[PDB]
Amino acid sequence: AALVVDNGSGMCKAGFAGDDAPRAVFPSIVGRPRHQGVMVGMGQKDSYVGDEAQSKRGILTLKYPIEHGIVTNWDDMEKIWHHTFYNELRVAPEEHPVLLTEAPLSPKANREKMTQIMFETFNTPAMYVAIQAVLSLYASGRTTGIVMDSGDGVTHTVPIYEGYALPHAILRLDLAGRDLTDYLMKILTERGYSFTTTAEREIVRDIKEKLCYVALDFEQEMATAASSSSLEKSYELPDGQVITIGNERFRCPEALFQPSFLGMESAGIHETTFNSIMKCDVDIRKDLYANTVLSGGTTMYPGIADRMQKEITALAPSTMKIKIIAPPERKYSVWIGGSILASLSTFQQMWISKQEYDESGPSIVHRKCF
Amino acid sequence: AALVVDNGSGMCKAGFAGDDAPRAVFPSIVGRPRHQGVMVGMGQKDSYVGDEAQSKRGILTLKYPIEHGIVTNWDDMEKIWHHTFYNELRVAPEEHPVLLTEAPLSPKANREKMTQIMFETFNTPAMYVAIQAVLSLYASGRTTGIVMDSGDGVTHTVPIYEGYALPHAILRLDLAGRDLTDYLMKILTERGYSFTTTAEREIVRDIKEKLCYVALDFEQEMATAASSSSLEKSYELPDGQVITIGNERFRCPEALFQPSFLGMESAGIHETTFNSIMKCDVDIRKDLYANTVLSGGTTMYPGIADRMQKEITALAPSTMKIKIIAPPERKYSVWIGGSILASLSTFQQMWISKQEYDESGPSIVHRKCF
Amino acid sequence: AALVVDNGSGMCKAGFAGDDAPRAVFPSIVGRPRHQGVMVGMGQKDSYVGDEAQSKRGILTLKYPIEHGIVTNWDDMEKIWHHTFYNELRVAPEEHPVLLTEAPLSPKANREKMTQIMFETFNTPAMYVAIQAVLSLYASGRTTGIVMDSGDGVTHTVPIYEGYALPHAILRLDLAGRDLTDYLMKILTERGYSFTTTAEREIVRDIKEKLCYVALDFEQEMATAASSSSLEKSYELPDGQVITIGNERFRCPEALFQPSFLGMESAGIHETTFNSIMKCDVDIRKDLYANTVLSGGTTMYPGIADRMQKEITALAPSTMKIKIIAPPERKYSVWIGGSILASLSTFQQMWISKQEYDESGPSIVHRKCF
Amino acid sequence: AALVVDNGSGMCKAGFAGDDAPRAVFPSIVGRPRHQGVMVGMGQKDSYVGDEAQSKRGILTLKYPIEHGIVTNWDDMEKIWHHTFYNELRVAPEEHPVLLTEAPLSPKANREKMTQIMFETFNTPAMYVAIQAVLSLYASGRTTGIVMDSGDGVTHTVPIYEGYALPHAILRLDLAGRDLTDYLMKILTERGYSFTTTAEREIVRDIKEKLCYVALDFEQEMATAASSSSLEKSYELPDGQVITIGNERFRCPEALFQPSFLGMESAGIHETTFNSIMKCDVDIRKDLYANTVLSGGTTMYPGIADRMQKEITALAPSTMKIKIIAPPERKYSVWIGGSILASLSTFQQMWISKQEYDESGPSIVHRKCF
Amino acid sequence: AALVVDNGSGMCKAGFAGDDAPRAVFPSIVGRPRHQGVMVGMGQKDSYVGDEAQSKRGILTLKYPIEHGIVTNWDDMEKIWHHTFYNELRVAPEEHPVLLTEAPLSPKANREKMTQIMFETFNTPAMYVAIQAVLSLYASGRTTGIVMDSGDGVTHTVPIYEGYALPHAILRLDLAGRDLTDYLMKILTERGYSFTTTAEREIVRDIKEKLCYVALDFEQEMATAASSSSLEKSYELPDGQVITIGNERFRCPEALFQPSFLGMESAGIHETTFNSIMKCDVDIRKDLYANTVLSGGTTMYPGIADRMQKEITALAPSTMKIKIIAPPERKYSVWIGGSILASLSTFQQMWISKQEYDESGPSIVHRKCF
Ligand SMILES: Nc1ncnc2c1ncn2[C@@H]1O[C@H](COP(=O)(O)OP(=O)(O)O)[C@@H](O)[C@H]1O
Ligand SMILES: Nc1ncnc2c1ncn2[C@@H]1O[C@H](COP(=O)(O)OP(=O)(O)O)[C@@H](O)[C@H]1O
Ligand SMILES: Nc1ncnc2c1ncn2[C@@H]1O[C@H](COP(=O)(O)OP(=O)(O)O)[C@@H](O)[C@H]1O
Ligand SMILES: Nc1ncnc2c1ncn2[C@@H]1O[C@H](COP(=O)(O)OP(=O)(O)O)[C@@H](O)[C@H]1O
Ligand SMILES: Nc1ncnc2c1ncn2[C@@H]1O[C@H](COP(=O)(O)OP(=O)(O)O)[C@@H](O)[C@H]1O
Ligand SMILES: [Mg+2]
Ligand SMILES: [Mg+2]
Ligand SMILES: [Mg+2]
Ligand SMILES: [Mg+2]
Ligand SMILES: [Mg+2]
Repeated sequence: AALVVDNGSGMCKAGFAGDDAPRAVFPSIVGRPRHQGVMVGMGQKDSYVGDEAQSKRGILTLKYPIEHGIVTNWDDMEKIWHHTFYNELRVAPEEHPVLLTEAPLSPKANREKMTQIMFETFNTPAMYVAIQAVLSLYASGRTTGIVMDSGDGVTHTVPIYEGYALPHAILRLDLAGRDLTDYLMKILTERGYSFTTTAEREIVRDIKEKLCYVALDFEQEMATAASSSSLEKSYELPDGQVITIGNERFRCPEALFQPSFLGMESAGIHETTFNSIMKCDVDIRKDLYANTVLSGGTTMYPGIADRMQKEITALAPSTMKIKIIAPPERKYSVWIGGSILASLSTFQQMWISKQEYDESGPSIVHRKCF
Repeated sequence: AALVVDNGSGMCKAGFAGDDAPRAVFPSIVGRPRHQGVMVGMGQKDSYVGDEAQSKRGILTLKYPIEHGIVTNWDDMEKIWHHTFYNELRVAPEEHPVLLTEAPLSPKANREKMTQIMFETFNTPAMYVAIQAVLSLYASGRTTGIVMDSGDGVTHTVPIYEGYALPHAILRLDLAGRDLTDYLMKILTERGYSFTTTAEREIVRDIKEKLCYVALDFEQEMATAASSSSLEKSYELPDGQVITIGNERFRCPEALFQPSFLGMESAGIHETTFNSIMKCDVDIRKDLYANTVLSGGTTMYPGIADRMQKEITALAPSTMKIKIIAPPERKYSVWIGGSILASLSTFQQMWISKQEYDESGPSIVHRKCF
Repeated sequence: AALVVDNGSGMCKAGFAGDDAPRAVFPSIVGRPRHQGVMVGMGQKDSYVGDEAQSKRGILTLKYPIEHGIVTNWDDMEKIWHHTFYNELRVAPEEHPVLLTEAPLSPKANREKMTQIMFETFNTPAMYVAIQAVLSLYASGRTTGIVMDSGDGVTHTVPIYEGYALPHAILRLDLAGRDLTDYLMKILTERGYSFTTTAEREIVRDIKEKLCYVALDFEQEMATAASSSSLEKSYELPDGQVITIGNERFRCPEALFQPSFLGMESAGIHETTFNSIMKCDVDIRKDLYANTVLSGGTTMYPGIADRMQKEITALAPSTMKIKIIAPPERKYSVWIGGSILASLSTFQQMWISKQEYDESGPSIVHRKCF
Repeated sequence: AALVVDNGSGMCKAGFAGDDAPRAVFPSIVGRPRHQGVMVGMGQKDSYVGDEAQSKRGILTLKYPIEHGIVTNWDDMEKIWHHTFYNELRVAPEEHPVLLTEAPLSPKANREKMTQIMFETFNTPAMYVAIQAVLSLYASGRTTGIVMDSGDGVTHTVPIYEGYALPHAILRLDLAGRDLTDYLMKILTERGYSFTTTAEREIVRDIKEKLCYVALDFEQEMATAASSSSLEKSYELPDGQVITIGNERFRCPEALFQPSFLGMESAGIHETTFNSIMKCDVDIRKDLYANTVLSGGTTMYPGIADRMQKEITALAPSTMKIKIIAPPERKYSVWIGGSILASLSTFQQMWISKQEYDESGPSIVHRKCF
Repeated sequence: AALVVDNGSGMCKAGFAGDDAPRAVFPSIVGRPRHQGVMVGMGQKDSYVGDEAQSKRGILTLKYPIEHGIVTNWDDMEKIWHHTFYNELRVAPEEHPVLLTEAPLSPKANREKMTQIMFETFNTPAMYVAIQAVLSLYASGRTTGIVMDSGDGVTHTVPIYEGYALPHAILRLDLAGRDLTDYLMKILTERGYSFTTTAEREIVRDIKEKLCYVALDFEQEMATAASSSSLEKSYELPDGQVITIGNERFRCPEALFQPSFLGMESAGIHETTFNSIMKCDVDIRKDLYANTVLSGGTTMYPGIADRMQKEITALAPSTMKIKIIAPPERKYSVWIGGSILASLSTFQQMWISKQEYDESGPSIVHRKCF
């Protein structure tokens, strides 16, 4: 069987081709102790990865090796891949081909380093690197649609028509889940709550995933939150302290549609999707309007599909049928797509084997790369 | 039964001899993908022909193998004939004789290549190549008349008297439907509408076929369009956008009567018909005036028969009876004529069989050729 | 009943003996197609005769089998006789005796070929060949007179006295209707009108028969035409074009009296008649002067009898009574005479039967031949 | 000195009497701009004449004021005469008598308009209009011969004997160089070459003058061209494109001997010359056979004298000596003859002066007119 | 003196007629603050134009009022014209006539709005709107040539012959400098460089103008860049960071010759120029080949003239002399031409005065408009 590994900026999803869900989903973090050990006989490791770093985060500094979809620390990336293969999946990487994923418009050194590490450090027999938007389209059983994938690092709108990608129409919004976490940390100071460490950043991400939602009309929701108090929710911190948040619940996700809240000049995700559709030929825009596919963890806010539908309907001509496809499993769509791709009989010929890599080099790794 | 195939520059009309209408009418286009395919398992063919190329035109480059009645790409012409025989008519070309059509004054290599392809690629038992104007005269049940056939590539005026052709009086105007489509594309830029790709050219051809008409008096119509706004019509693009056109509606067909709008030096279709009549003997001009037969898709503009009548009446002596015959089925007249010709008992002896072609060669294909 | 057939260079007049007018009068022409037929199922014959050749003359080359009274094409002459017997009179030539006509001083091979064709091709029971001038004298009920017969091919003056012909006084002027048609074609170029084809020659003959007349005094008429414009007439061509002719109207017939207009050296018809009278014995000239009989289509110009009277009065002694007999039916006089001759009880013994022709041969055909 | 101006349908030849060659030979064309001028300060004239119209023909519509020897536009004819006098010869027309030329059997309004324009627009002191065939006979130093002059507009056969013209034997064939140019344009479409504009007509005329020739035996030459490829020649178009022509080289001039190629009913130039000789008296035919003089630019095809000799020898009795006189300067024979005529002391009394024209009018201009 | 204002999509060039260079050349941008001002007493304007917007671009959003040659914001266009007249030229627009420029095939509402604004907002006495290609031809001292003008918005090929425009042969390529800037931004992400804001777009345009060049052979240059490292150049960002670019230097301008790099279907600038030449009459193509004039800032890449020469030589017949005219001042050619045009004595009559505009309206503004 083949291994499917979706490495995002925030979470790593690993599993076996043919399955319907990732077997191992864990934070893509490396934690290192920031205090001196004083007790003899303690199994104090030098670093912690994933959930073990998340459970000991009180005495650790946590670092993401991937930032804005770009690997900034390849040693920590190798640590995370080692943890994936040996601790999470508990398999030998030299026995299975590995399907990895990457975002469009990424540096070529990224894919080249991934291939070099997979072939020289883990000694995988075969290997492939697929584009995440194409996999998200595989997961929904479509060959036409514009995929809006927003994870932890970056957001991308990729239009595909009848299996053909339109790379000139691909748009990138450098704003995703981690920026929303930082913005929530910033606006929680207005209520006197102070989160500053990396562990507190993990706490704020938990708050965001539990309590934040997308308002259908932002100004009406602001007026509602200012008038009464029915939007206030409570959250218990790990030390038993209880915080209460009101309009922040919908002010954090609103930065997805108004990036000026983050001091950014770019347009929201709705205008990004619309502009990506408008860069395509006039004859495919109608099919793209009816197949707008949401993907990633940042699209999991309650009410984001309705808000997206409303905004794109406001931007598009009135005769177009705007249809936002937001499946309940869209947090794993990429991985699911990868699974579907790695189980196709037609795909079993596109693996880059180790012999081809030894005889050609890093130039052969760019297969269906856009 | 015999197969009747009218191959024009724009449309292919195919059917069986004895029928009253073509069974398969489709655009004479070949579409090829201009983007890279990124999805595995998609039935991405190398090329598309006819309506399948028209439905996928968003990701295709469209090419006409025939330009100005001249085949510029014989491989694409064979693709179109294959699509005609196997996908549209769904017959075996080695079982039926084939009646093909050609315009007068065409290169002889055209007919020779057509015969070679029909006898060596499709292995047709018998084959004939008829002149399109004679077929258009068959369709109207006449033996005397001047046929003005204007399709997509070229316009021809062919006078025939009592079944005798006057080849010295045949006139050719290198201006037809595709030139009018290009001119409409050009003059739509005056309103800020930009159509540049081949798919947008198909869109503009649709606009032309739906909204354009021939003004009886051009300057009066221009004054009317400049004064009020009752001539303005709206058209919805495939992406839901709505464009509005005014005088363009009658400025595009006006190039048929004033080719100087296209930068051409030739005379209009009315003066071409009149000059073709005036090259004939004085004793047949009266019968030619009363039997001016319009044929082809470019004669399907509303008001072209009345304008033609008015112009030729202005050119001819006042005692002559100008009568423009414009049947409602004149878009298929050629094909209909071919049908009538291929069902005649007197014609069943004019088929060029494969034995005659093998024993003689390309010299035998010129039968009743003018 | 007997058949009377007057074969002239221009017209064939056929009918039954005893009638007062020819039943079938048609042009003595054979038309052959000069273009290629392109339509299947058309009744395109190989040749056309008479009025059917005249109606289709736009696509035909027209040929007269008789030129200057001499048959130049005996196959076309047989075609014309076949058309006469089967299409015009609609009789069986093997049931009726045939009275044919010939001009005086004609080659003997002409009469011999006529007899051979009538007896071997049409199998007529009896046959006779009469002289046209004697028949013209029969038509006027006279036995004395000088007949001036001018048809399409040749003009002849034949004096007859008390039923006796004076063959030594017979004069021939090789100038008749067809020469006048050619001269009218030539002088119409002075006004910019161009007639060149055989069909246009038929048009010019129609113009001549409708508009030309004989001026009583030629120089006075020329001065009148040069001064004012009251002599100008208009004529509508078959294609609706209108031409205007002035002095040509009387310049074309003037060549009958001044053959030098045609580059001919001979004398006019008046001097020819006078010289023919002066070759006769002095005792019969007075009776010849009073019985000058005009005959043929070329004597049908308005004012030719008055001009003839004036000229012959100027040539003859002042005591002679010049009387020009010009009956209104003199275009058919020959035929009428033939009718009268074929209904005489005294003539029913002069028929050359087929038995006499088989037992004697071509030598018996010269009966009353001069 | 006197001015000699030969105005043909195609070329104007102007010079001074006494010279041996025309000083100014230029195309008889008027060119008018068919596009709008967009640059300020350009010397954009309203019309161009002659070689200046030929050099700017890319942006001009070219018109011949003379068509088939008939002036269809007298304003353009005056433009051409003005260009002749002031730009080409650079003389004052009010100081020299002018000898003009005309074809036989031309409308009288032509000569009258020429005289009116020469006396009222250019104020010439004296003026004469000579027949072109008589001048061509002057150029060869003969008083007996049949001149076959074929230029751009019309062909004429004029027999002259001992200085006497036989106007009744003059024949006109409405087929010359321009018809051959149009026929070459038509038959070049069989090889896919398309020439349609007036500038392209000038290009085709250049092709005809460079590459066309008369085949001695037409069917043998057709067989030779069909078998091998030694008759193929190449020609470089003004834009650098190279066309190749084969049998067309001798199929275009063959229309001079087989006018049915042009859909014409008339006989070839050989049969026209023979028929013109046969209309003359029997005593001068022997001298006419030995003095057949070719004249004009259309007689400049290589091999036309030999073909003419062969055809007329086939038509004439075997005891006659057929001699075709084709001098190498026969393109200018008319002009040369005019020069010789305008330098004769006996001719200095035949000038029509302006006083005679004022006292008599247009009636005096017909001097030796036939 | 007259004012000459060349308003392009990217730069505005303003000056006085008679000068040899524009006095004021500044970016055609309007910048608006995207942050809130917090300091009292700061001269914080509402908007910035030109160089003042370029110097403060760190806190501004920059907008081009012209996009693809089409004015999308007329208020910002008026702001730019006001900045031109009062801040750059420092003149009163009500004292000088203004010569403006426009691209061919532009919407008529563009010229009408320009005239309305110049006559009602700035109250100019006279005004004219010239075509930019004609001005570029004025600047080179020619009346014949095909101008290929590529600026920031659109590329146009306009052939002119002897001062006559051939509007039917004008071609438009919707691809110019701004598309190349966007493509450079896109391909700089392959090296990990991220430029997303409008200020960063200005930075990338600076990089393009400093480091990009046209490779003579693209594949050989790609092989050279892949092998060694001699093509790598460095560029210092405004914050002191240094980026290094290699093949991008010639991959960005290569989109001018291979628009498929941008996902466009159109042909390159070389094929566009060749097709524009081939739409002209055959007689002017030779002069157009020798006078191909480059114009605009997008033609300022090193090596574009040699590449253009090579490509057009490959497309044209081998006997043609391809000559690319690329003067060193071709970035201002249009303006220079305008200067030359506004100083001509012949032009001082083509100004549209305010009285004519008040008495006629927007219909009079179309003078020499094509
Ligand atoms: N229910 C939820 N609501 C809002 N955001 C969520 C939810 N679940 C996950 N996220 C956010 O999704 C982001 C990463 O999700 P994922 O699609 O795995 O991204 P990546 O592929 O970059 O790892 C995180 O920033 C996380 O905060
Ligand atoms: N209703 C219509 N009005 C105007 N033009 C039409 C109409 N229908 C078809 N056409 C034009 O007719 C042209 C081709 O018609 P057709 O006679 O099939 O030509 P061909 O024989 O060359 O294929 C096309 O350019 C199309 O735009
Ligand atoms: N009304 C008329 N006026 C002048 N000529 C006429 C008239 N009718 C007939 N003709 C001429 O008479 C000629 C032939 O008449 P016809 O006596 O039948 O001759 P033929 O006996 O040779 O056939 C024709 O050339 C025709 O032009
Ligand atoms: N060398 C040549 N071969 C064939 N045709 C020629 C040649 N030179 C000239 N011509 C033809 O001669 C014609 C006109 O010649 P010219 O005698 O000047 O006629 P015109 O007197 O009517 O001007 C033109 O149509 C031209 O094509
Ligand atoms: N040296 C250079 N090399 C390449 N491109 C240049 C250079 N200088 C200017 N440009 C480009 O030219 C474009 C605009 O130039 P210009 O001719 O002024 O256009 P416009 O007339 O539309 O303002 C800009 O996109 C700019 O990037
Ligand atoms: Mg992801
Ligand atoms: Mg057709
Ligand atoms: Mg008779
Ligand atoms: Mg001549
Ligand atoms: Mg510009």
